[PDB]
Amino acid sequence: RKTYTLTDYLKNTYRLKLYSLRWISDHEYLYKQENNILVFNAEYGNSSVFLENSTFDEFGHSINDYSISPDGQFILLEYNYVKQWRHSYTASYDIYDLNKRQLITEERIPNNTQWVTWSPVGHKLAYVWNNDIYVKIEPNLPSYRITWTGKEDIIYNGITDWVYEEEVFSAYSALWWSPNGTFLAYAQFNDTEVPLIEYSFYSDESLQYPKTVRVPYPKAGAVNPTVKFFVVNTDSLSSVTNATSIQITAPASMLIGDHYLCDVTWATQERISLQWLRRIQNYSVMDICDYDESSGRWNCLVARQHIEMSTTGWVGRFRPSEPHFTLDGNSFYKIISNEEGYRHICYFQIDKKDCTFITKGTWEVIGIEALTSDYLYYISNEYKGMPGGRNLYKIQLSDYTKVTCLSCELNPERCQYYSVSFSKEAKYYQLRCSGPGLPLYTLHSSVNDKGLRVLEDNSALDKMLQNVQMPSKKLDFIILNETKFWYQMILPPHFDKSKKYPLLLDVYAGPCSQKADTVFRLNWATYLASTENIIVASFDGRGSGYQGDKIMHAINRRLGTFEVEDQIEAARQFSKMGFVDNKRIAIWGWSYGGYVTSMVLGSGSGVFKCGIAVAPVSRWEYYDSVYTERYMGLPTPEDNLDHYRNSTVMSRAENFKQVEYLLIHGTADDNVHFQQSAQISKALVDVGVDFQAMWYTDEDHGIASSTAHQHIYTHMSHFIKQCFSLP
Amino acid sequence: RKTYTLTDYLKNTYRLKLYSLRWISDHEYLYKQENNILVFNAEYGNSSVFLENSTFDEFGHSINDYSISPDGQFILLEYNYVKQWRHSYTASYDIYDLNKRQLITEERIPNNTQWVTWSPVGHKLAYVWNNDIYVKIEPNLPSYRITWTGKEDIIYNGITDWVYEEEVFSAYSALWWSPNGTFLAYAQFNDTEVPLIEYSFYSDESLQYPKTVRVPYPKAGAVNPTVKFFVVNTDSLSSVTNATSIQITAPASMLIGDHYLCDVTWATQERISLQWLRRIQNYSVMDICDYDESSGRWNCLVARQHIEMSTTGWVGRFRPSEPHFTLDGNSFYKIISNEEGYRHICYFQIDKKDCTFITKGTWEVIGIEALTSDYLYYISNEYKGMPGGRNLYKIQLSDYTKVTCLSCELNPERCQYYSVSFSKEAKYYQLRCSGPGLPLYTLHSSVNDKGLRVLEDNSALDKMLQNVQMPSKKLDFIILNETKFWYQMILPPHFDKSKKYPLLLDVYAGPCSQKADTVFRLNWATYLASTENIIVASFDGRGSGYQGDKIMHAINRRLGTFEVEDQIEAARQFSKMGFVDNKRIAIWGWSYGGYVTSMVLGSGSGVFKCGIAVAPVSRWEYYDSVYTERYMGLPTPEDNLDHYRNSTVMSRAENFKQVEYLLIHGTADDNVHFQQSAQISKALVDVGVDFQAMWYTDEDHGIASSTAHQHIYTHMSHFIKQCFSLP
Ligand SMILES: *[C@@H]1O[C@H](CO)[C@@H](O[C@@H]2O[C@H](CO)[C@@H](O)[C@H](O)[C@H]2NC(C)=O)[C@H](O)[C@H]1NC(C)=O
Ligand SMILES: *[C@@H]1O[C@H](CO)[C@@H](O[C@@H]2O[C@H](CO)[C@@H](O)[C@H](O)[C@H]2NC(C)=O)[C@H](O)[C@H]1NC(C)=O
Ligand SMILES: COC(=O)CN1Cc2c(nc(C)c(CN)c2-c2ccc(Cl)cc2Cl)C1=O
Ligand SMILES: COC(=O)CN1Cc2c(nc(C)c(CN)c2-c2ccc(Cl)cc2Cl)C1=O
Ligand SMILES: *[C@@H]1O[C@H](CO)[C@@H](O)[C@H](O)[C@H]1NC(C)=O
Ligand SMILES: *[C@@H]1O[C@H](CO)[C@@H](O)[C@H](O)[C@H]1NC(C)=O
Ligand SMILES: *[C@@H]1O[C@H](CO)[C@@H](O)[C@H](O)[C@H]1NC(C)=O
Ligand SMILES: *[C@@H]1O[C@H](CO)[C@@H](O)[C@H](O)[C@H]1NC(C)=O
Ligand SMILES: *[C@@H]1O[C@H](CO)[C@@H](O)[C@H](O)[C@H]1NC(C)=O
Ligand SMILES: *[C@@H]1O[C@H](CO)[C@@H](O)[C@H](O)[C@H]1NC(C)=O
Ligand SMILES: *[C@@H]1O[C@H](CO)[C@@H](O)[C@H](O)[C@H]1NC(C)=O
Ligand SMILES: *[C@@H]1O[C@H](CO)[C@@H](O)[C@H](O)[C@H]1NC(C)=O
Ligand SMILES: *[C@@H]1O[C@H](CO)[C@@H](O)[C@H](O)[C@H]1NC(C)=O
Repeated sequence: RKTYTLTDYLKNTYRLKLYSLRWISDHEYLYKQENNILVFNAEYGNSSVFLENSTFDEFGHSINDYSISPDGQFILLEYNYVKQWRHSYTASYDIYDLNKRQLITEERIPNNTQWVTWSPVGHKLAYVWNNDIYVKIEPNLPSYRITWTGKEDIIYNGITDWVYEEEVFSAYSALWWSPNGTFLAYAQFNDTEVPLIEYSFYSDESLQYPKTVRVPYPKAGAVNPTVKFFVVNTDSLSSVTNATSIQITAPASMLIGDHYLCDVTWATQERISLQWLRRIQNYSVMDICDYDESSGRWNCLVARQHIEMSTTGWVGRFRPSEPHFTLDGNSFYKIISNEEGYRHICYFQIDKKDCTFITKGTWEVIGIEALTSDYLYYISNEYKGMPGGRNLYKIQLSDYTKVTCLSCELNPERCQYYSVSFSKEAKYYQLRCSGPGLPLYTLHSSVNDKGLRVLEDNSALDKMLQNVQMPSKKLDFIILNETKFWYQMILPPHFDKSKKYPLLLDVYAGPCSQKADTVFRLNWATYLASTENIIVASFDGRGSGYQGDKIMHAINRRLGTFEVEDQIEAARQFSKMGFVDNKRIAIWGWSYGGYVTSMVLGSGSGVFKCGIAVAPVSRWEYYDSVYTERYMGLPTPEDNLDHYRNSTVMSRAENFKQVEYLLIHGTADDNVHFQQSAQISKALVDVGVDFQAMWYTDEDHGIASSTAHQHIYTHMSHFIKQCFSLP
Repeated sequence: RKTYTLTDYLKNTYRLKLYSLRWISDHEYLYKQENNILVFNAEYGNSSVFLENSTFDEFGHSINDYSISPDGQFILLEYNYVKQWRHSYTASYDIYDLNKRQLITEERIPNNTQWVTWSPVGHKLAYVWNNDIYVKIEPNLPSYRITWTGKEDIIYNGITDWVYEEEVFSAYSALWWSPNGTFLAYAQFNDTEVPLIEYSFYSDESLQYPKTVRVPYPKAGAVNPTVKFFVVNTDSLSSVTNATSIQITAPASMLIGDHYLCDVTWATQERISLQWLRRIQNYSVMDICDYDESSGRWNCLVARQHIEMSTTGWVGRFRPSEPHFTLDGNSFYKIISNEEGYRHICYFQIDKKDCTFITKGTWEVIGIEALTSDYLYYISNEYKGMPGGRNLYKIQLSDYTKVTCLSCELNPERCQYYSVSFSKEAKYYQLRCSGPGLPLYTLHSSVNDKGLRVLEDNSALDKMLQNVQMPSKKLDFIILNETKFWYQMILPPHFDKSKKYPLLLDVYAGPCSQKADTVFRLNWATYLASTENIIVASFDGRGSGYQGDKIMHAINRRLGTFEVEDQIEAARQFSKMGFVDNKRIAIWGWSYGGYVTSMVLGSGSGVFKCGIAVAPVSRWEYYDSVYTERYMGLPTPEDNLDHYRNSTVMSRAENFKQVEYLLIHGTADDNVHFQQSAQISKALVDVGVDFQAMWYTDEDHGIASSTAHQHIYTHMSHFIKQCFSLP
């Protein structure tokens, strides 16, 4: 009988099916099938072919992706796609007129465009090229240039610099249409005095001299980019006169020093919400800015600011939370940490003090998913007090005591982890179950929360998997210091608690992380358990999220401490359970996981025979400002420098003579710079410790090229097997 | 007895003693002993403390080296030494007045000085600072600036650029004083359009942003530096006027294209000898330039030019040979390949054509060591027909047939490999034997070649070794197509020819190499054999040197062919022998030996179980122009592009599936760039080949920092032990 093998993982023998749909109104969505784009009707479920797979057979370009305008009239073809960072890329674009059934060859969008976006209604375009913003009112018309200051690596108009892309917006885009399509609001980043990270890129053999890449990248404590915010009136664009961009300045309480622009949210046609964050991330201000027909300006009455401070930690999970505005724009809801340090939905009224908590309890709201005049819909982990579960809920605005679980009972044994996607106005929603069973995609009508139809049930995979000796997953908790800390175990098939198993501790452990959940996954761990009979465990210790601030904030200004400790204690706890061979306990982790793995291996606890660290952080000054300073403050004598210095991997090099260690890193890693591992190895060498290593030429933090991905997991499997004396 | 362990090797428990002396005249030499600098009288052996170690105890800095003026009145104190490349470095200098017995304290030699040399007689000084040349007639007086054009990385006056340092002069210095001390000849290098190799330097843990190092470095086929030659009259310096330099122009036959300046030899007070080499190293011209007392010009009669060509390969072993001029500078002797392709001594007379061979036979002269009116002294490998042996000979200038060997029989069992050092005018000579027994330094008088005394017999080290089971060395040969090819084997103690032993093949194998010889080494192989009972073998196949052009030139324009092939065939030959476990055969090599080890490992021969390659070349376009083009020509379609592309390691990646490979490279390698290995590993990952790797943070080609050195051999030893299943 067979098992889930390494080749299965690497080669994708058993594929998860999905159902990715694009709502295009209050009752229809688009859906790709045989590369035919179909349009569906939510209420009745009937469909027709919106775009035939054949339409562009004569395009003479492989088509990367497509974007239909809000009004159906036009579709954007994305080709020549070249990836930059986690979100950024370049591409060439073409516009196809749907009514005329024709490619547009007039006033085309330039190659090497950095970003493109339809207006939210109609068919207007905004795009960025050479760091400047252009606007096309109609596809076949000359575009209007909005900014002239754009300049590679120095001035970014309408797009983010490296650190804004990665740590702040989670996007390349830095443009925001008003609901109307009347205003285009945008940010400008100035990286003039941001230092450059520099590394070699070797490329194809034929390249004689290696390239040096140079990326403005503020390390902890370094000079940060600066930011401005502008709003342009798209209706009044001259062909003679330049576009008059109106600037909105950050509150004076932010201007006093370094700060970030961290959220942009149109409330109405004439109200924009701006959240700003001090470089010290325990203080942020939400501005409410109104447009003035008479002056054409925008004013943010100081009196109506909204202020957030934290004292236990930083602000928000990873950032101040997103505001969700009631349609009229005079109030909003947003997730806020209550007085017991739990994250719950708060109701805010413009021009009124405080806010009002509409939810409470020892559990947390994960997200606000939709808002109607009667209901607010959110995801939380309240069901069964499982912090690693997700369920959809709705709360009646006219009586907060009335909360209905929409997903809890749909199928209580297969589905414990949901995400949701609502139609415009939310007449329908698509529920997406991620586990613990096979993923299940279903459609529902809001009116009386009625199941309409099943979209995808992964029955095809279920069948295949029935023929395989698959692992099972235990999700549970242990109690330390009278506190529940949750963990999971992927257990080998025909598990026998009277046998001894080798145990590999799979670690991430970064602030607000969660490695114990109810999600179904087919990954490297599946293979280790199925084929090699290894228990793969993870554990959520202090620092972990979704369980309140008392736990999440335990790591405030003290990274590489409690979260490192707790991993070690959890492994102590796992052995005491009678089915673990304490002579064979390993540990591995990527990114922040590689750091923690390293710190543990270097702790000298003698609990771990061996471990692997992939692209780990080695010391916090090496990593980016926005992320690092959030948890560690500044590395100055007046601030937290002492703990910056007491928390390096290097400083533990001696203890590595107790373990077998494998360090791996990509040479073109723009994120966790190869530097971080280069310093780890030099410290190990300098102190006489043997270890194993592997670099990946031209791979970034993802090491995700098809060949490298395969190569690394093959390399690590060999290492773990050796370590465990496995055949 | 105990064994010779890895620790002994790395800790240098068994030290070889040396006797390094400097001839200061025809009959005295300087010798440093316990940091006391002594003068010695050669005839009688008596001595004097020229300078007590106590002398600079309050100096204030650690003194790195010292240089005593020829006339013994001054001594340079070199301190603050920072290493650059193989030969180059900067340092600070103080001068100490022997008479006055004090430190000159004004008009000091600047900090960050690049080269200093005393004139050949007296106490003038030449030095280089910020790429410009300066001269001091007296240590206390202010210097005169000879050149004003110096610019970092661009204009080099009196010092070499990277590639000239490494491949041409084997020195940083480009300064030549006339024997007199009147003239100062210097070269000037222009690297204006030479491409720069760029790589990261990580530095200490505290450096936040890696530094990027940038070095002008011509890769094969790229733009080479250009070169100019100048001579200044050091006597007529003016404190008011800029000093005037006379340029010596390369011959017309060199100026037609790219060329090098490869040799500068003063022949008399007023005759200078310049050798030039075409970028195609097929062709060289020696110029003889005479000083015109009136013209104040230097002239090179075309009629005097001596032209050296080759149709078989390149010119010289690694470069045109150096000329040795007779007293009057009217004639000279030079090593030259004869009609049978053997390298022998040739006698030239200025203003006459062609030349006369004064030695011949199927062996080769290695170097001309001293010249008198009665005899010419030289080192050759004639004795007992052994190519790996070395002996001092003299040949009677009035009868070439009368050639007497001066060392062959001193101690024929202990000594078969000698180098030599003569006093001025060759009155005395020091002999330095290096094997196959322990090194032995003797002193001798030329008048009747009588032995005067033993300087160092290594009796201490002999004693220590009595308590150690040392390996032994076999030096034999084998036949490949009716031709002899030499090899050596470090054999374990108590070698039993009935048993099977694993065998590690130690390879360099570059053009004109020799790894089979009679010298005594305490090294890694010594450990492998003594302790782990491994046979380490080296083999000199085609392309190896000192056996004539037929062999050395076999590889011309075809690196990575016969020499790779022949290493393999030697392995097979060894498998034939009945004390070799043909299932346990490894291979390893550094630098060129790394390239070869890789090409062999990817041959698919099946002969080798595993191998290690340390900072190997992978593609010839990645290495430097002077060295690569010497054997490969240019990487153009016109010239040798096809073989450049057919000789890469990357193209063999698939066959590595058949072997265990370990690939090691220092990240700061300025010589064989990390690039080279970066391109190997990528090709290996692209095709699913698993292998082992290790990078050395901030180490260069030498990987010689004490800790890294200890680390690389510890890692490699684990690998080899593992591959041979040794406990
Ligand atoms: C981006 O920031 C840079 C750096 O501050 C600005 O350059 C400065 O501009 C001022 C005022 O024009 C000059 O007096 C300074 O000399 C400049 N300093 C530096 C470091 O260059 C630049 O103006 C900003 N660019 C934009 C368009 O916002
Ligand atoms: C070093 O070589 C460079 C490149 O040939 C010389 O630069 C040229 O020199 C003259 C004027 O200086 C003109 O041909 C060009 O303006 C220069 N071209 C380039 C590429 O710069 C330079 O003069 C040389 N320097 C010395 C001291 O010889
Ligand atoms: C469970 O696995 C993961 O969470 C993988 N990661 C790591 C990760 C991801 N996303 C963002 C935005 C960030 C912040 N830089 C990170 C991240 C976090 C810590 C370090 Cl030290 C490095 C990195 Cl890059 C992501 O997807
Ligand atoms: C037996 O050990 C050795 O031969 C060690 N080497 C290698 C070496 C040495 N010297 C010079 C001048 C050179 C020319 N660049 C080299 C060399 C030769 C070929 C390559 Cl591919 C790389 C290199 Cl660096 C030296 O001492
Ligand atoms: C669904 O059916 C109705 C009635 O036939 C039709 O009007 C509508 O266009 C159909 N929708 C799709 C998406 O095919
Ligand atoms: C994009 O580049 C291609 C390649 O030459 C060119 O043919 C095309 O015209 C460019 N597209 C636009 C809109 O400039
Ligand atoms: C959108 O809102 C703005 C707000 O002033 C208004 O001027 C404009 O008329 C609106 N656009 C449309 C399409 O009506
Ligand atoms: C529990 O408390 C003890 C203090 O007695 C501490 O050492 C340990 O780290 C704590 N563990 C957890 C998980 O909080
Ligand atoms: C200096 O010289 C004396 C012998 O004259 C010697 O005994 C002493 O140890 C030396 N000091 C050193 C080695 O620095
Ligand atoms: C050696 O001895 C002789 C005789 O006294 C003396 O003249 C000479 O200076 C001595 N040489 C040295 C180097 O001390
Ligand atoms: C070199 O600098 C050192 C101190 O760094 C100082 O002793 C000296 O003055 C300098 N030397 C000269 C002559 O420039
Ligand atoms: C050295 O030789 C040069 C060239 O002939 C001459 O000008 C000078 O006088 C000589 N100096 C000495 C040391 O006699
Ligand atoms: C000997 O000759 C054979 C036949 O050409 C050839 O394959 C081999 O490479 C040669 N070996 C040597 C070492 O010359």
